[PDB]
Amino acid sequence: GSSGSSGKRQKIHLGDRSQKCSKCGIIFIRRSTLSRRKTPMCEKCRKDSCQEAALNKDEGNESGKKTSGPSSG
Ligand SMILES: [Zn+2]
Repeated sequence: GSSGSSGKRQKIHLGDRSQKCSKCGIIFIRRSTLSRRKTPMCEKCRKDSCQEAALNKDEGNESGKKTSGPSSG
């Protein structure tokens, strides 16, 4: 550990995409998502979609978002 040449390796990009949530009001990065609600919700809130009615959670089903090409083999 020692002071060397001025910091060169810099990979800092702009930060606009960042959107302010409406439910909680946290700062997050809006990413590709299937338009469902007409409001800026952060990943955190999104999870609380309030859909899971039954106490159960998952009995052998891994919810996967649309991906390039179907799933076959
Ligand atoms: Zn939120």
